[PDB]
Amino acid sequence: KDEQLQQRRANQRLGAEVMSQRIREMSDNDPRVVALVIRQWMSNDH
Amino acid sequence: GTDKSVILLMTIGEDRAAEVFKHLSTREVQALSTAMANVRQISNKQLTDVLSEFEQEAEQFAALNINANEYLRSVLVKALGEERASSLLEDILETRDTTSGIETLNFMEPQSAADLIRDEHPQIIATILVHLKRSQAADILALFDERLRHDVMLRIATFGGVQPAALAELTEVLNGLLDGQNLKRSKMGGVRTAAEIINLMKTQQEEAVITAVREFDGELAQKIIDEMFLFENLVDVDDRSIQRLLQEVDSESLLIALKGAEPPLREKFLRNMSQRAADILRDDLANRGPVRLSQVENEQKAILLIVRRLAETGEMVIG
Amino acid sequence: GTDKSVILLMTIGEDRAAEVFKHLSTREVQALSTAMANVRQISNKQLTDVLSEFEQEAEQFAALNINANEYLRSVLVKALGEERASSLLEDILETRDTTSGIETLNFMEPQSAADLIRDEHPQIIATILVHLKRSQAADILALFDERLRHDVMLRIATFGGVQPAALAELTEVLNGLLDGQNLKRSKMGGVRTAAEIINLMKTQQEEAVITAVREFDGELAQKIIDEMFLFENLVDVDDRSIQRLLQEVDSESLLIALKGAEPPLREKFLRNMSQRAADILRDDLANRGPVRLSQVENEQKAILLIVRRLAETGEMVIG
Amino acid sequence: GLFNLLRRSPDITVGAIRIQPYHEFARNLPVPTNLNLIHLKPLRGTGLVVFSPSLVFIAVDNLFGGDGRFPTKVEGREFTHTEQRVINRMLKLALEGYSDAWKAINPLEVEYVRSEMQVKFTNITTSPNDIVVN
Repeated sequence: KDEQLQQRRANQRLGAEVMSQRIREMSDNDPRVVALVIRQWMSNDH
Repeated sequence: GTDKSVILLMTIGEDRAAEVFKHLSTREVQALSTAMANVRQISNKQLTDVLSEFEQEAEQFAALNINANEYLRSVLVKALGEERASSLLEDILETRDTTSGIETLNFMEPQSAADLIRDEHPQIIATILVHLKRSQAADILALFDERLRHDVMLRIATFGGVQPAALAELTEVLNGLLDGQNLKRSKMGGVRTAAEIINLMKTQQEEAVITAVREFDGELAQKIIDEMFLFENLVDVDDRSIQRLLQEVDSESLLIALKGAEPPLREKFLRNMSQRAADILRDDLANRGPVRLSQVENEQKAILLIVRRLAETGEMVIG
Repeated sequence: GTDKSVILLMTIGEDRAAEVFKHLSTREVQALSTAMANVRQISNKQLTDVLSEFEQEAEQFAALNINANEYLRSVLVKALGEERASSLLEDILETRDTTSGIETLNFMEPQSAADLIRDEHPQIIATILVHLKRSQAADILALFDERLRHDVMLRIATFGGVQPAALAELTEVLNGLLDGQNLKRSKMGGVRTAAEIINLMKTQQEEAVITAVREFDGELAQKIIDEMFLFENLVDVDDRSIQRLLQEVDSESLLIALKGAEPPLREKFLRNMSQRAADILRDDLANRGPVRLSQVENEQKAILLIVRRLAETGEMVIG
Repeated sequence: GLFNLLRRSPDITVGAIRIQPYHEFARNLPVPTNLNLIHLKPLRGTGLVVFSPSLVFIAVDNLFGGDGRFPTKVEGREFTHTEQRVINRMLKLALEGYSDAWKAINPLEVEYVRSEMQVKFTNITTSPNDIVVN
């Protein structure tokens, strides 16, 4: 079980590291779109 | 969703988060700054699921939000003109008003605000000014007596912060005064309109009104005269008039003015000189690099003044 | 879980436990210090099961807690500016208040606290000071009369500890005074705002207000003048003005100032001298090692003062 | 009360009580000055609380980000709505303190009914030669 948990953690830490790189390219493409989406998320949270 | 957004902003980086905050509203920016440093939660699955759902929820945000205000401004500029584009942009901006009356004070005319807050205590004036837009505050102090101006400026220099109760009291007071009052004085007809009106009447009445304005104020008369003939009707000037005016136009100043002019205007103005002179002017224009519009505008103004003087003398015509 | 945490801290080591305590709250640190030395329990299975459950309970703590405040500070700095970042950080810090009124006393303005505790017994003043933040206490004593200042400092030197009942009595008394009182005087508009307001009005009013401020206090006028033109608008200075100012700028001082300047500013300022001079300046900048910002700031201030003097004389322009 | 409000340390010195005709009190007052007609029920009549321009100037300066660095300047300037609200806030504490002080000897309730800026609007004395305690 420990090995499976370690493999899952490595995949999470690899795809998230890829995800963090992915979110940077998108925000550089459109910085205001991310802020608008965040504001919409907060508005829907109400 | 706000906690997830704060976590994503924290994981993105300082520069990206700063840019997003600069592209975010005040309340949203404050909430994001508070929540991120306050309590941060990371979920192995829930955060990833939420991020995936957000990334797949719509493609609409990426395009419309990428260019919304710039496209509208460009459309307004290209549609009618610079003067009408400014009015359209002002109306669009005024469509989004402000709740607290203190900010509503900077949409008022400078003199109305100066008259409204002249009698107030100098510290209250100072408090209004740092909350008011800087440009407006400068105009207000310009209209203020020199003693009050110096006193309020000194208070501005050594400001020490307001009690929240006093600020709320001023806010509610100022709201009760401006929310009832109409706050959008429509300004239709300045000097462009006056020049257009003048240009369509008889010559004798034209000279009578311009000399009357000059008697009232020479600067207004000169501004009216400049708005009378802009640097766009030169295409309608006769070839003989262009040739006559070419004798008094400096080559460098003419080239600077025609660097940003329309190609049709340059072609029309290049048919009055010699072929060698036209080739030299074309070569100089091609070799001339980009320059600030401040000097080109001055050169065009000088050329227009020379042309107007020649026409007034009686050695030029139009067609 | 606290006993297990204490056992883990004890088994970790002195340095790791000290770092954790430095990254831990006062109550938590005290509880961990007391429990670990008080009664320590080690379980062959239960402790291992609890440790495994804690290590597998979430991955959220490792990331968000790794960098939360630093990321928020960087985002605030990059978003609007250093001046706005300071206000945002102050608001974020003030979001977490203090229960006991003694600590709430250091969030008050120094003069308000000095007026509040001036009439108190000198020993009570001294007790408040060692519980108050050192920076605040120093300001309070600065505002205090010299006799009271010396007396309170002497009491501070030879302090001998308070009875818990007296400390609790002072705490409850001080709470009843500050908890009711508003404790967040919002300071909007200092000298940056005053300089911005001044910069947007007419030149005659500008000189009138600056000379009035100088009459009131020369230091405030000089600070306003320095905030008027920061070391970032030099990119908007004309090339002729830059060349004229280069004749009075020392090469070493200019290089020191431009060591930390933006590459665009260095490129703009390198187009006014000779090609050999530009190459020499570039080589000196490349060969120059990192230096403290204290001297670079002084060099930039001297350069800005020289430029401002040249502009005031009438031998420089902007664009 | 002033310490609680202004977040500063005031000292109040009580002057000698003056028993004088009302027109002496009126003429000694400056113009303009905030006058606060108050009802000390069940006592029939109408008392007056007079706040000097200097005091309201000091209070407004302290509340609105001022360390009282500059000298107070009064040139017949009137009181705006914000100044009136600040004076109302001060007068609430003043009336509470006065009622509490009277409570020890004779329990009275103090009601604020009206505020004015000139002297000719109050006329709490049937005749200007009536005697008042200041």
